[PDB]
Amino acid sequence: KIERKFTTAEGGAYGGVGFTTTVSEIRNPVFRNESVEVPEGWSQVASDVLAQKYFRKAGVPARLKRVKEKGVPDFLWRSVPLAKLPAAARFVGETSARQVFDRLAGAWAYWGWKGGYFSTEADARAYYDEMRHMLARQMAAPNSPQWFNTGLHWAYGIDGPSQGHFYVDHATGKLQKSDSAYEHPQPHACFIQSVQDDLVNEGGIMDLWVREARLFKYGSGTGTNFSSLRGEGEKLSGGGKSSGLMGFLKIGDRAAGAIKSGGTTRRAAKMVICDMDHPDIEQFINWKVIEEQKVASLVAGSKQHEAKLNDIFAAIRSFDGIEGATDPAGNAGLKTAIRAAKKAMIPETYINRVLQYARQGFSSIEFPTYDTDWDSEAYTTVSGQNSNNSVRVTDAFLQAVKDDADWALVRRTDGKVAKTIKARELWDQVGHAAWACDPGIQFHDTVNAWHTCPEDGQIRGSNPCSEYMFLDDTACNLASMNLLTFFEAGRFDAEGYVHATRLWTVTLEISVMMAQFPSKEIAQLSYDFRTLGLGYANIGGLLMNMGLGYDSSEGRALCGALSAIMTGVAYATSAEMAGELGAFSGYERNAGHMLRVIRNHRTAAHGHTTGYEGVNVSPVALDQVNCPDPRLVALAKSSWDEALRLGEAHGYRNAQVTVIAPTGTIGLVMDCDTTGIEPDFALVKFKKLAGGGYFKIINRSVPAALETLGYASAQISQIVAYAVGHGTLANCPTISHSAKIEAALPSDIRLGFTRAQIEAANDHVCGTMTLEGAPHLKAEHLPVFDCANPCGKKGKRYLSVESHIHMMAAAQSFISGAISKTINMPNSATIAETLAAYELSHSLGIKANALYRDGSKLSQ
Amino acid sequence: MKIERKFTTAEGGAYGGVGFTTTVSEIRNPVFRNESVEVPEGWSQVASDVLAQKYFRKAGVPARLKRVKEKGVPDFLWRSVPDEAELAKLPAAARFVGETSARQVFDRLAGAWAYWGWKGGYFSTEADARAYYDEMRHMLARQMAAPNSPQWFNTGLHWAYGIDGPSQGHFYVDHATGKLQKSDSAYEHPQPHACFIQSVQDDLVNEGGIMDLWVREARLFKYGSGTGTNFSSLRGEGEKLSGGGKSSGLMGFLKIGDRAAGAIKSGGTTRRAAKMVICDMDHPDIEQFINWKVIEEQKVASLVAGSKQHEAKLNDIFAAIRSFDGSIEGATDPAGNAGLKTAIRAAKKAMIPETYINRVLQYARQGFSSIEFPTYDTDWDSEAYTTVSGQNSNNSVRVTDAFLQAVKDDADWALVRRTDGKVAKTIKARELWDQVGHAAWACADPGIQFHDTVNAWHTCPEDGQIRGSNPCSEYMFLDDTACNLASMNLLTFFEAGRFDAEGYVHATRLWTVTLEISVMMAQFPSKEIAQLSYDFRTLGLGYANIGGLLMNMGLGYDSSEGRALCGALSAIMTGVAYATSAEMAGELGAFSGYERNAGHMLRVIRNHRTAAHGHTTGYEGVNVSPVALDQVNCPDPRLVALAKSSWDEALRLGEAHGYRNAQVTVIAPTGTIGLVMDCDTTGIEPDFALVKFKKLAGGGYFKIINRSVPAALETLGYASAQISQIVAYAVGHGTLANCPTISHGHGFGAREIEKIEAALPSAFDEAANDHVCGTMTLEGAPHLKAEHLPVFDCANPCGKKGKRYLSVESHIHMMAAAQSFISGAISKTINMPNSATIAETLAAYELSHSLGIKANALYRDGSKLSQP
Ligand SMILES: Nc1ncnc2c1ncn2[C@H]1C[C@H](O)[C@@H](COP(=O)(O)OP(=O)(O)OP(=O)(O)O)O1
Ligand SMILES: Nc1ncnc2c1ncn2[C@H]1C[C@H](O)[C@@H](COP(=O)(O)OP(=O)(O)OP(=O)(O)O)O1
Ligand SMILES: [Mg+2]
Ligand SMILES: [Mg+2]
Repeated sequence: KIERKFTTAEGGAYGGVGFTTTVSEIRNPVFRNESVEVPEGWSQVASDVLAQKYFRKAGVPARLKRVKEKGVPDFLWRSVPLAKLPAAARFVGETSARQVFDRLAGAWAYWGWKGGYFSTEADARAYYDEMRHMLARQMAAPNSPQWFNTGLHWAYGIDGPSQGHFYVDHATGKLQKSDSAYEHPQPHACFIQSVQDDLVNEGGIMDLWVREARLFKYGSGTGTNFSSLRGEGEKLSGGGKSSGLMGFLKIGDRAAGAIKSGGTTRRAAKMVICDMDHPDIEQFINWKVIEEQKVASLVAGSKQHEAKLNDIFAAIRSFDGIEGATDPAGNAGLKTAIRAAKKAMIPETYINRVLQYARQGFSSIEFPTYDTDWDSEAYTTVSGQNSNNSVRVTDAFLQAVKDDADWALVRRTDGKVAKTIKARELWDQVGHAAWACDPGIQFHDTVNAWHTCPEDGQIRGSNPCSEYMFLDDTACNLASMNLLTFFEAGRFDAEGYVHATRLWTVTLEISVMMAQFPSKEIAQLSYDFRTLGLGYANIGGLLMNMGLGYDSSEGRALCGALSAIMTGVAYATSAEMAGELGAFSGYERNAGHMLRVIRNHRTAAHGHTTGYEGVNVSPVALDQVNCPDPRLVALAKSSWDEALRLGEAHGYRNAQVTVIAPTGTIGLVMDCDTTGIEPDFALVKFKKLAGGGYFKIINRSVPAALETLGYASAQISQIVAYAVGHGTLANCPTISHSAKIEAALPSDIRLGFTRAQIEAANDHVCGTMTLEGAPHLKAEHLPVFDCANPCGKKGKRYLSVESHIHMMAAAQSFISGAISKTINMPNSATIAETLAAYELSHSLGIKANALYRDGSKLSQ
Repeated sequence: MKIERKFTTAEGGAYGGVGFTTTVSEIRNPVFRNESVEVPEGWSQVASDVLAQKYFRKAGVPARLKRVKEKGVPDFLWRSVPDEAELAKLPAAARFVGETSARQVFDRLAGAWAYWGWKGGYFSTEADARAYYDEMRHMLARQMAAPNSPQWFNTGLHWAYGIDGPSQGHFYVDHATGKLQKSDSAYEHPQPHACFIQSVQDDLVNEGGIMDLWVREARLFKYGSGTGTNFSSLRGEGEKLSGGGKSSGLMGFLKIGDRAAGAIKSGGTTRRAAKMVICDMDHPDIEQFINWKVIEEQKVASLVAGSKQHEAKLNDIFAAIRSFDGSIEGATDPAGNAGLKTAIRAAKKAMIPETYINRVLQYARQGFSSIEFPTYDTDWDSEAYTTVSGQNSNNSVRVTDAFLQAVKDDADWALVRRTDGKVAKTIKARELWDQVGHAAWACADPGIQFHDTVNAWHTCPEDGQIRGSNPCSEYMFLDDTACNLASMNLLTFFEAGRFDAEGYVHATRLWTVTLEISVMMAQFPSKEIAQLSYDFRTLGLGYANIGGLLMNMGLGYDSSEGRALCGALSAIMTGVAYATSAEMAGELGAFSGYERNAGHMLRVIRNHRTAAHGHTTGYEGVNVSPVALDQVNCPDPRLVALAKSSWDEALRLGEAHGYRNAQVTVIAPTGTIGLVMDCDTTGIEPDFALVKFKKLAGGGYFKIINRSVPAALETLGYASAQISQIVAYAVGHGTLANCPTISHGHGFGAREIEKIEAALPSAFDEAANDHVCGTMTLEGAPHLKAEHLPVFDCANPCGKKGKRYLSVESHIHMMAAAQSFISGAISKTINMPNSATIAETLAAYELSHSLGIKANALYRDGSKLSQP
C-alpha cells in the first residue's frame, strides 16, 4: 500500500503547481508550432526539449474512447480510435505537458495493477496522482525513450505492425513475439549485448551488427566485451588464421557511423571493451592514437598534394615557346617541379597523372584537402570515432603494478600464452593513449565484488556510459531525480526523498513488466532479473545552495549519505515487492551472493572500515562526522538495516537498484543546474526564450548560496553586477566619454583604435564572470563556488582532479552500477598524472572511469 | 538417358593409354612439401603444384576404406567409410593421411557425379553410368575440361572417404520430394557453386536487408565463394524515413560491407573476398559511387605523403631539443632554442597540424626523446590501402540504353528517388558519362554492365529482371541464385591439324550433364538460393585456350578467321549444351520455372539460332543486334554446319520438352583451373608472351619458347630448318657462343668454362644481350614473313625490344563474336596503355555496347598506386 506525501485526493496531482504557455521554434540563416503548454516555473530549454524531443507531432486523434476492462478501475482504461471533422483535426499533435504526463504515469499505474502492484483502487490514483506531481515539479524523470514511447497506446491508441521485438507475458511467463510495437512500450535505452567467437551464426560477430543496428535505429545504446574474439593469428579449425579483433571492431565502428539514432543528428552510442590479457590488446589500446595520426597525415598530405601538383601545373603553362612541356627534359621548371613533388614525398603516380591530364588539355586537378573538423571527411575515413572504448583490468594485472612482473596475453582458442610483456610497459601504453586521446578503464575485480548474481556469469561489460553493469544480454530502464527540488527553506525533505525513491523504485519495475524487448534473449533475461537503474542529479547544484564546497569532506559526506538513502530505500522497496509478487526468477540461485552485496553495503553505511566479505578494495565508508545531518546519516543506516531485514524474508524483485547516468537530455527538462554527480561549470550562463533567446543571466545557484551564509539581500547584489556587468559604458570605464548603447548585455564592435587591451570595460560592462576577488565575501567562503572549469577569462581557481574522483568513490559504495564520468584534466597534465588518476580510482573502490586532457585531440 | 564412349573402352577404363608418374611439390621462403604427388605424364610441374597445394585433401583421408552397400546402387558407385578394424592395425600417425594421387581426385569427382546422377535417375542402365564414370575421369586426366575449384576441393570427400562434419545455415531441395531441407552434414551434399548473385532490400535489419546481407556475404566468404549485388534499391542520401529522419545514404552502407570483406579471408586462405557492387545510373547517389575509388586513391597518397612528412618534420623537432645545450625546458621553449624555432617553422610550413606540435613539445617535457609515428606506402596489402574504402569490391555501373541515347542527344538525366519515385536531381547525361570515363581512366573503376543487352537475353523475365552479376561478371541471372562453372580446354580437341568436333560435342554433352547433376547434388548457403537454384538450375559451361588454339592453328587473334572460329565454337558449345538440357527435360522434366517462361526462353533460343545461321537481321525483342556467325571466314566449314545443326536441334527439342536448365554457358576467367588444365591462355583471352618460364620440381624456373610458336610456324608451312632459327632468335642460344658484338675475348680460358654455361639465367650480368638471352619476340626474326607476324601478337609487347601488341579493338570484337552464343556474359578486363586518354576509354565502353557486349571493364596501365 502506497501513501500520499505531496498531493491530496481532492486536489489531484496538480494542487499547488501553476501553468503557462510558451513557443518552440527553429530556423537557419522553419520547424515551428506554438500551442505547446508547459507547467509553472519551467524553463524553455526544458519547454523546448519537450516540444520536439518528447511531444508526438502526429498520429493521435481528436476525441477517443475508453475500453471495458474489468480488473482494475475506470480512470485507467485504455484509449483507442473522425467524421466529426474534415481530413484535418483527425490528425493532431500533442500540445500540453499533462498529456504526456498522464499517459506516462497512467500507463505506469495501468499495467501496475495488471501485475497487482497495488492493494486497493485508492492506491492506484494516489499513485497516478503522486507521480504526475513529481513530473510537473521536475522532481524526477525516467529515461527519454519513456518520455515518448510510454502510453501512446494507453492514452491515444497509436499502433502499427511490428517484428523483431519479443516480450514475455507478465502472468504466464511465456515467451511471446509482438504483433504491435506500441501497445507494449519500449522503456529501455541501455543494453549490454554478448558476442561469441563466431562470424555467421546467431550471437556472432556479423549477427551483433544486426542486433546493434536495430538498437541504434530505435535510439538505444549498446556495449559489448569483445575479448571472446580470438586474436590475429589464431588458427581456424579447417582453414587458416583469423584477421584479429581490430578487423571486426572496424566493421561495427563503420556501421555505427552510418546508422543514426532514429534519423536525427544524434550519433550512435556504442561501447567497446577488451580484456587486458588479450593478444591484440596493444592494437586495441593504440586504436584511436594511430587513427588520429592518420587524420593528421591526411590533412598534411592532401594540402601538400594540392600545392605541389599545382606547382607542376605551373611549369607546363609557364612554358611559352608547343607542349614540349610534358617532357622533363626541356621546360622552364618542370624538372624543378617533378623534383619539387618528390622532395615532398608526393607519389610518382600522381605526378605522371598530372602531366597525363596536361596531354589531354586539362585545366585543373580536383584534389580535395581535409581539415581537423570532427564531421570532416578525414574522421569519417579513419575508424574508432563511433565507439567508446574501455579496458577491463583485473586486480592481478594491477598487482603486477608494483612487482614489475611479467604479463601473459593468453590465446582465446586454446587458452595458451601467445606473448609475454612487462605489465608496466603495457600500463605505460595505457597512460600514453589516454594522454594523447581513450581508452577508458573498468576494474573487473571491483565491479564483480558487488555483482549480485555471479552464478549466472561474471560482469564482462557495460553500456556506452559505463553506468549499467550487469550480465550480458540484459537491458536496463533508467530514471534520475532532481536533488535540490526537495530543498525548500533550510532543511532537506527526507520526508520526500524516501517517498520519491520508494515510489520511483516501483515505476521502474512496472516497465520491466510493461516492456517489449528488441531480442528474445534480452527479453527473458530482463524478466528473469528485473534490473533497475535509479539515480540522482543536480547534487552539485545544491551543494553550494547548501553553502559548502564541492571539494569538501562536508560535501562527500552528504553525497554518500543520500546515495545510501536512495539505494537503501530502493532495495527495501524491492524486498517489499518480493513479498507481494515474488523475487526475480534468478534470485534463489544467488540468494547467498545478493544478500552479501547488501551487508557489505550497510557495513560501509555504518561507517565501518572493516568487515567486508568478498570485496577486493574495501569501499569508502560513509562519513558520520562531517555530514550536515538534517536527520540524514542515521536515516542511511535505517534503510539498509530494513532492506537487509526485509530482503532476508522475501528476497528482492530486482537484481540491481541504482546507477548514476549522464542525465544530459533528461536533466534539461528538469532544470538541473548540474547533471549526474558533476558540479557546475560556471557562475555565469545564458537562457533562451520565445522570439529571440540567450540573454545572459547569473547562475541562480550562488544568489541562494550566499543567502545561506550571513548576508543581506542588497549585500549580495553586490557581486551579481560585479559578475554579470552593467551592460553600458555609461559611467567610468576606460572606454567611456567619447569615440547608442543598446547592445543590451550580449557580452565586439563591428580595436584598431589603439586600446592596449584595457578591457576592464569587459570587467565593467559585462562582469568578471567570477567571484574570485569579489566585494565583501569572506575568503573561507569562496571555495564553495569553485566550478568544473576556471570561471571567465581571468579566473584561475577550479575543482581539482581529486575533487571529482573522491566525490565519486563516496557514492559508489551505495550504488549498484558504476557512476558515469569523464573528468577533464588541464593541458599541463602529464602521463604520470593520468595513470595517477586511474590508480587512485581503483584504490578508492570505483568501478569505471574516463579521462580527457584539454587540447589533447585534434577535435578542438 | 544413354551415355556413349568416344575416349575410352569398357575394357580399358578411364586411364587406358594414360600414363601416370609421380613428382614432388614444394613451397618455401628465401614450409610445405609433398613427396607423393602422382599425376598424368603430360601434366606440367605447375599443374601438379596447383593440384597438390590447393586441390588435394591435405588431411583426414583414411588409409583403409570399406564400401557401404546400398540397394539399387551399382557396386562401383558405392560410398566408402573408414575401415576402423583395419585402421587399428596401423600406427596412429598413418591412419588418416592426405590425398596423394590425381586418380583419387579424378575418382572421387566423377564417382560423386555418377553416384548422385544414378540416384537422380540420369542414367538408363548401369553401362551408361560406367561409361559416364569412365569418360569423365579420362577427360579430367587428359586436361580436356575441369569444374570450378570448389568441386576440386569438396566433391567426393564424403563419397570416397566418408569425411563428414556439422553444418549450420545450409539448405537443399530433396530431388525426390521437392521439399526444402536443412543440411545435417557439411560434406554429404557437395558445395560446387562458386558464384552467387544476391538481392538486398531497402531495409536495415530485416532478413534480406542491409545488415543481413553482410551476414550472408560473410557466409560465402568463409567457404571461398564470391558475391554480386545491385544496391540500387537502397534509399538515396537524404530520403526521408516514414518514422522520422533521413537515411544516411547508399555509400555509408557500402562502406560497411567493404570493411567486412577486407576482414574476412575467402576460404580462410591468403585469398581476398570476391565482391561485386553495382549501382544503377539513375540512382541519386550515382555521382559518389562513380568517383568513390577515385577519391580513395587520393586519400592513400595523402597518407603516404602526410605520414612521411609528419615523421621527417617531427624527428627534426627532437634533434633540436636533444642537441640543445642542457636546460631541457629552456630547450622545450623555442624562445631559447634557435634550432627548435627553425623546426617548428619547418613543421608549420609543411602544414602539420599544430595540435600535434604542442603534443611533441609536452612529450619532450616529461623526458621521452623519441616517438613512433608510423609511415605508410603504396603497397596494396599495407595499412594505408586498408584504411580507405572500396578496395575490397569491384564497382560496376549499370547503364540503360536510354542513358546512352541521352548522351548522344545531349539530353538531361533524372536521378529518381527510391521512396516516392520523384526526381531528386537532374543532371546532363554527357557530363555523367564523362565522370564514368574519368573514373575508370584514373582508378580502373567503375566497370559497366548494359542492363538492356543483358535482359534482352534473359530467359526468365516473369521472375524478375537480371539486376546484377557475379564478381567477374560472367554469371547473369535472377537475384538469389547460384551457378556452377566448368571450362573445356579447347586446344585438347586439336591434333593432326583438325579440330575434333565429334569429341567436342561429346565433351559438351557430358559436361552439361555433369553441371546439371551438380545442381541436384548440391547444398546451398541459404533457403532462397537453394529453392531458386532448384527451380531454374543455371549451368556455367565454358572454355579456355581459344587464344592458344588460334595460335596453334596459325591464326591471329585479331583476324576475321580467328573471330569466326570462336563464334562457331561458342555456337556449338551452347547449342549442344542447350540441346542436352532439352533432352534431359524429356526424361525428367523441365525446371519448375520453365513452363511460365517458355515463350520467353524459346525467343532467346531463336535469336541464338538465327545468330548461328549468319543472319544480320532476324532477332526477337533485342536492343542491339549481336554479331552473327561469320560464315565465309571460319577456317573449317564443317564447324559452321555443326553450329546450325546444333541450334536447329536445340530449338526443336526445346519446342518438344523445354529445357532442364535456364542458363547453360558462360565464359569464366579460369585462372586456377586453367593452370591445372595446362591451358596456354585463360578464358577468351589471347596469349601474353612468346617465351615463358617453366617451373622445376625442386625450385626455380628457366625460360622456354611458347610451345604454340613451333606449332604455329609448322601450320603456316615454315620448314624445320627455319623453325629452330626463329626460336633461337627469340629464346636465345642460352650461352655466349655466336655473338658478333662482344664474344670470342683476349683473356680468360679457364673461368670461361662455365662463365658460359652460366648464361642461361638470362640476366646477362650492346645488343650482345639480345643474342644469348634472346629477343623474346618474333618481330624482325629470320625467315618469318611480314604477313604472318600478326599471328604472334599478344596482349602485351614481348621482350624489352618488342613493340607490337593486340589492340583494344581486337579484344572487344572477339568478345562480341562469342557473346552471341553465351547464355551469361564474358569475364574480361582490358588492359590499355598508360598513354590512353579519357575519350579512348569511353570509346571502348561505347564500342562494347554497339557490338552486343553485356559487360566490360578496363584497367589503364600505371593508373593505380597499387601497381608497382
Ligand atoms: N575467413 C575468415 N577470415 C578471418 N577471420 C575469420 C574467418 N572466419 C572466421 N574468422 C575469425 C572470426 C573469429 O575471431 C574466429 C572464429 O570464427 P569461426 O570460424 O566462425 O568460429 P568457430 O567457432 O566455427 O571455430 P573454428 O573456426 O575453429 O571452427 O575466426
Ligand atoms: N537510423 C538510420 N540511420 C540511417 N539510415 C537509416 C537508418 N534506419 C534506416 N536507414 C536507411 C537504411 C535504408 O537505406 C533505408 C530504409 O531502412 P528501414 O528504415 O529499415 O526501412 P523500412 O522498410 O522500415 O522503411 P521505412 O523507414 O520507410 O519505414 O533507410
Ligand atoms: Mg570456423
Ligand atoms: Mg524504417
